[PDB]
Amino acid sequence: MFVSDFRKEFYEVVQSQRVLLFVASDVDALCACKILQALFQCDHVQYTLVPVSGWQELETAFLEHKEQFHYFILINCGANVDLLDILQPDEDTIFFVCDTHRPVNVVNVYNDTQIKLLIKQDDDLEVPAYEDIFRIVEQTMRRRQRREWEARRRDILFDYEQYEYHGTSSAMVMFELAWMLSKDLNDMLWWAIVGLTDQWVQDKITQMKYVTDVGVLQRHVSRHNHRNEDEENTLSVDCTRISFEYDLRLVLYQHWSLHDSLCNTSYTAARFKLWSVHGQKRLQEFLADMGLPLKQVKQKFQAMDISLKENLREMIEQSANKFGMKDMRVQTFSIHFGFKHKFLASDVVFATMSLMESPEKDGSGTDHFIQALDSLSRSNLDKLYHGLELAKKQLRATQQTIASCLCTNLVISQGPFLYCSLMEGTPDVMLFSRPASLSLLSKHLLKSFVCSTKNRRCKLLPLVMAAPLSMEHGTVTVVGIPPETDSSDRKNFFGRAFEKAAESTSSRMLHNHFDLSVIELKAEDRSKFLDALISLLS
Amino acid sequence: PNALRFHMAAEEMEWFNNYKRSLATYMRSLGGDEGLDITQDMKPPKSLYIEVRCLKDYGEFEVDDGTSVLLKKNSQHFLPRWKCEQLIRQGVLEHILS
Amino acid sequence: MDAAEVEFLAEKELVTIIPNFSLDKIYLIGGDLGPFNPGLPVEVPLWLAINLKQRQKCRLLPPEWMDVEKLEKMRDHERKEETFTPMPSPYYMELTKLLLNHASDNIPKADEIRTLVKDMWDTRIAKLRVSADSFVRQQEAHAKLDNLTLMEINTSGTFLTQALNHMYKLRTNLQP
Amino acid sequence: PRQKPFQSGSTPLHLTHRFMVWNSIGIIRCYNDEQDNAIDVEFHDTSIHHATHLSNTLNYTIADLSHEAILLACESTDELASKLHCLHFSSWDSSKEWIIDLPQNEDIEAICLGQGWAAAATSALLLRLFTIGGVQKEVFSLAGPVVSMAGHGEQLFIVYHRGTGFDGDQCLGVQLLELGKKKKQILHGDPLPLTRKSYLAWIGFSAEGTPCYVDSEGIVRMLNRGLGNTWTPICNTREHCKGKSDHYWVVGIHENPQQLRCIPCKGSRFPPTLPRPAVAILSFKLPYCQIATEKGQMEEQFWRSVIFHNHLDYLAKNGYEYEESTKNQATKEQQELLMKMLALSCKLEREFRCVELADLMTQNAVNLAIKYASRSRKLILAQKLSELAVEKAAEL
Repeated sequence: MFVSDFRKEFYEVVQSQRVLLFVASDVDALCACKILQALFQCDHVQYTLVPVSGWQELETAFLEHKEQFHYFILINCGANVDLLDILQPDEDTIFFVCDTHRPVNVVNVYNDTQIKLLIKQDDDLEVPAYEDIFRIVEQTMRRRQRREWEARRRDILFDYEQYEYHGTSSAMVMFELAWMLSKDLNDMLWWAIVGLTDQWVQDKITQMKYVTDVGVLQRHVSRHNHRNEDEENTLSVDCTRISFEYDLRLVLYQHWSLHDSLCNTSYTAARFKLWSVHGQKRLQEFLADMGLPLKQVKQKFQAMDISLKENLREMIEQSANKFGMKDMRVQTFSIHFGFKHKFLASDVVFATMSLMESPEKDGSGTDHFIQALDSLSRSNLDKLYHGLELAKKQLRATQQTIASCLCTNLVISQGPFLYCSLMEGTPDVMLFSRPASLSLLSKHLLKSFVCSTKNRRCKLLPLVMAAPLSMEHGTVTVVGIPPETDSSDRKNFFGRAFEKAAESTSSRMLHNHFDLSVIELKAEDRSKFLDALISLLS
Repeated sequence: PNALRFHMAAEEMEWFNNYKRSLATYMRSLGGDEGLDITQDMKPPKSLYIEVRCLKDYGEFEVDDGTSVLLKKNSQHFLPRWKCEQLIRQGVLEHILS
Repeated sequence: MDAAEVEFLAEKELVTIIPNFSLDKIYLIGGDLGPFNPGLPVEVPLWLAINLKQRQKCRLLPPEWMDVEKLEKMRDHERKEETFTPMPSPYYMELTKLLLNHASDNIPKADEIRTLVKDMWDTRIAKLRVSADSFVRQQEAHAKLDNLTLMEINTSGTFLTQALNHMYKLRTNLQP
Repeated sequence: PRQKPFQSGSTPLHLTHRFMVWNSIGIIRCYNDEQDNAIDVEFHDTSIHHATHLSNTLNYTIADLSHEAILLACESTDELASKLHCLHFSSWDSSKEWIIDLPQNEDIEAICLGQGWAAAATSALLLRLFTIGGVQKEVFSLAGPVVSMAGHGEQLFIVYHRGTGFDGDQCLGVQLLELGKKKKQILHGDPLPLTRKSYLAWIGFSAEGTPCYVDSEGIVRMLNRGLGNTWTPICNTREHCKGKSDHYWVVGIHENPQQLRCIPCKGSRFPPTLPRPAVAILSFKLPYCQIATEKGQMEEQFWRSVIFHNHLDYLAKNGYEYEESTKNQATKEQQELLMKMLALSCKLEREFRCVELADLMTQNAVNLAIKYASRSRKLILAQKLSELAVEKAAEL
């Protein structure tokens, strides 16, 4: 069903119970949990937090706890598939789903007893009507009409479940709830802002929707922080302040140096073509056109002279028109705690996203999840300040791979889609072994490529990438990303293609994750799969 | 655990099981209903609920009302600190949200 | 003792909050409270004001002695006098820690109150190690501490008394 | 000079961060500089509704708040008309907003919220009635420019200029209407009593529904339904002030329990928006003579108890819900004060005064006073009280 109001249908039912919270592993879901936690620790509601990572682990977790509890909450997992069968629950168990994935599965919408949805229906939803998809000679004369009905169903399904995308972030639904109860604070607002910024960082929403949501959140930010109109001189300096900024698109430039953050943002590392000596001088000219000494630009930003940084964020936006980069200022937020603590809402994201996906593994799958959930509260600024040295090490080991597959031309034009692959012998290729830290590498590879190639066909073909997962099982991981452009709707379509291709070839595949476009494939079924896929997409 | 009951000489176990029993005798004598277990409560109470996070496996922890709870590794609950004190002070659980 | 129990004894001081929920009189084993009328002041013990603030159910108020002007006179009176001068409340350190950490936005000029409190503390601790050195230096047998709060006592007591016992012993080992 | 209209519980418009209204329901603040204009709504009881933040695009300058809706109004410009905006947050349907434009060259000067209705006094000397859902009700003309407007239940409380005063005095009149199914004009523009050389500072109703108002000299007056609808002073906030520059800013009035909720202000007549001011609770004190004596003290307590329980009779006459226990406790409280005043007059050998006090007593209290008069050998007083008891029984 659809929950009409969150107060009297979701909260005030679980208010007196013992709930169990399943949590996916992505910054959006972490920030969507850390608000629900703070909304339970305020009303003394015994919960329990189980970090899951796939469908196998979610099933294993549901195996053990399914008799003690009889309430459940799933966060960013289990809204794009059917639920009453993969778990096979009892009758008196209730499920709440607060996922972003789209589109919501059909039966999960006409099942108004066990699977309630906390999804605001004013998103981009168009769910088919009820009976369009759900149930002597006259016998055959009418059962032929029912056969026609089934034939229409087989089509309208293919119409509705063909493109996957994402709606409003969870950490905004939860914040709407936490504002209804009148129990919202700044700490619950920063997590909303981060859980929103993360989607736009990982490029899962459109710029239009992102600016619409920023427009929403700014009213809240001003409602909280404007109440200090002229008393900003008699407010404690050690008390968080959130502010709206129109600030640059360079990644991590306030902790890195101004030079190492131009060479690594995968938006100026594409235009400037900072992988070919012929265009590296473009960066030099861009710096010289501003009067930035080549010795100050190489030093850390906090130590740069005070006479340069006056109007940096304007003399950079200007001198980027003269080079063909007009989208250089974005709209974000920033937080101050105390004397030296100043974060942009896209530094917290790159630090959290890299504490959870650190390459060197030190235990089970849920050992990093805990360390990343830890670094969102202000009492742990020693993990954040540490997860900013991984996020650096990663970003300097991505432009040294997109520099490989573009000074070697490993982007094959296999027909209707591009194609690439990786080699173990290349350094820093075991870092991207995880099936979650591979989507970002591919989505930056596409952005550099489309800007690099001279063709007109390749500039509008989706990419498909594979990199080896397990040497012992001899398997690789495969993704699929939409055709890139400036105003791409972001509605991927590979979750169906790979499914039908593995169905045709009848090979061994695993759709383990929650998103469908990531698969593990036998190293030998690569070509058997790929050829049938080429023919299928056509 | 028998990393300890292996280092005591075999007559110190009798001293132990005497001391422990006399202590449990005294404790139950304080009040009317089964006295007051003075073993717990080592630090002033700060809040009413606590948030723990398991660190080793443990068969099936109990809630007084018969509503058990499984304890897998790295899975955090929100329980009354009236029950978690016994286990935090040993090494099983952990108090995270300080 | 240890700081975490001085902090327990300090959560009995009375403060004034402004609730935003309806509740009728409560009969506590340590008195009575209420009634709680939304938008009207009421005086409660600290351990309840803090616990209600964390659950987003009230709005604290600064105690009267917690003013950025009277404090800027206490801070001078303390440095003038040459003895322990009387203080606003017997537990001012714990109040100005718990309050300013949990309700720093309901207190105007928190980061000046905080620095004045710390200035007073850093002096009342300097007078102690002078009053605890003349004691030994001259081998006294008594010392009248005037207005010491329990916290200053407890930060350097379990060392001072333990180093005076070893001195009484050394000073009375020749009688028999 | 005639004082300008105002919303009770508001701070002046020239402030960057001002109070639009502060009453017993909640607070409405308006932060307005040159960059942005925002309106924030807060409820004392969080269970009533969540905090509401609005982008004041139309520059609303008048506001009122109730348990039903939020009422906002703005004057006209050279391009836009004067608008009345209602945020019907308590509505059970999916339409929780409506706005209406006044005719050309008509500007809203004052608003107020009642139970299920809203009223707006305009520059055309018109009073426009609206249902809380947006239906236009009756319209009638005002006898003069409006000063302030308040509502409670079915009652409409209008204060306007009935004339022109001299030497600092205002000339104010009150029109009190009951807008139920049987329309009644309780006060046909009666003169509003004010302290000399004072202006109107605050009007409204007590939580129990009795009209009250405060002048600029700190005098709080309340309608005395038990005294022919006259106005009785129930407090003087200047008695709690220490200097000329100190003032009290009234927020609400409560009759049971008795409390005057106001904001103490040092240096001005209105409190600054930040930091959040603390609500003080002042006691009511009727201006009786020789209040330091036992007689004057008890006489003040008696008549304060009488006037602060007239609302129970009003709730009964209009079918509203009232607690019969509150009515019984009021009578017991008054009969005890009469009995103590009679014993005091008896000690002072003022036996005629005892009979006067017994006239205010119940039949049971008079019978008890007769036996108290037989005691202590007050034989003639006992006879006068007995004859009074006979007269009381004959009045039935």
